[PDB]
Amino acid sequence: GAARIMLLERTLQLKEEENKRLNQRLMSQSMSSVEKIAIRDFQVGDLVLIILDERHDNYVLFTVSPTLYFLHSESLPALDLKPSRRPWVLGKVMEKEYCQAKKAQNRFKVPLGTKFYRVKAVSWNKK
Amino acid sequence: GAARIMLLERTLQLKEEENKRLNQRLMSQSMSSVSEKIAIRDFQVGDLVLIILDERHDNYVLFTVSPTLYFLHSESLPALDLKPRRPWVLGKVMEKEYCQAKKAQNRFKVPLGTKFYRVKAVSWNKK
Repeated sequence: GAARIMLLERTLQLKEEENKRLNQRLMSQSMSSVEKIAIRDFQVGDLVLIILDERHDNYVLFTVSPTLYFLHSESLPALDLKPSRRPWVLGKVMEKEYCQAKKAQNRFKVPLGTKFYRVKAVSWNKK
Repeated sequence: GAARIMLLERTLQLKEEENKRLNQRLMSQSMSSVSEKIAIRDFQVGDLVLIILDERHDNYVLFTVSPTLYFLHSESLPALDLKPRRPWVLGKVMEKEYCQAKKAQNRFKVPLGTKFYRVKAVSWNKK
């Protein structure tokens, strides 16, 4: 009986310490929740550098990766890009689509069966 | 002391329920929570930059879409396996110095009186 009461008081103190620790952790996590370009894993809202590729006749997002990210045909004219012309521009990625070259003679100048991304992006100016 | 033991069991049960509710709140907060980068404009020490070869000026330059020119340091060049012929590589900036072209026959091929930066940076390897 005495052992049960002592154990219950000890575990109750342990639970109280846990309650203080968890409440303080919650307050700290709520406290800590609050111009650079993305290079690798592309997500919507990321800042990217669109450069002109000539080997493939298109504009491609700067990528330090084997996968090729091309710019979408509808996204080209929106940022005053003419269908030679400008070497690079800065933008913000809005949507990405996984595509594959089903035809050997394509506009992307990629070999047959190559999988790549097509990105719809909009220009991004400083704020 | 059965009454005392039961009182302690109830109080312990209440405290553990409070702790579990706080833990569920923490998990909900963590789930509501969201989920490298290159510096292009104003470089400060420790930023990841993209060193590319410039052809007009016989040097490697940090990519900048800004009027000021950031050159790579002559001594830092061989450290990141660039010989004074990779096209580009990315590194981490370690120190910058504000300089001005005092002679018309300078190595940077900048006009007389041009102000620029010289940055010593080190290669960057991803884990």
